[PDB]
Amino acid sequence: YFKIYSKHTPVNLGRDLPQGFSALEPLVDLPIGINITRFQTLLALHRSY
Amino acid sequence: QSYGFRPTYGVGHQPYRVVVLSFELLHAPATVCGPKKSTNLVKNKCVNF
Ligand SMILES: *[C@@H]1O[C@H](CO)[C@@H](O)[C@H](O)[C@H]1NC(C)=O
Repeated sequence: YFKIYSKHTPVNLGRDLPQGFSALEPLVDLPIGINITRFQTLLALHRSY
Repeated sequence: QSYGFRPTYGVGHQPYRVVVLSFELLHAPATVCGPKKSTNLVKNKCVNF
């Protein structure tokens, strides 16, 4: 299973990785089962800038 | 081959419907499960909870 922990944080002002503390909560799980070995993210390239 | 249904015919050739139910223990979370209904709740009484 893989759990997507996420904490939406709007306190940030725009600085690169500021200091603080937070915590993240589980959302959902789903089994697949594979030698993943790689990862990538595609981009919505139809609007490029 | 066409079945050739006969409404006036007796047993055998009359329409009989058979349905199947396939159960498998795949590596998946609890998906089709029927539990028991929860009984009432008691307070200030030493019971098994
Ligand atoms: C394990 O990972 C390797 C990485 O390339 C892959 O070639 C292989 O098929 C994987 N084995 C299984 C059983 O998934």
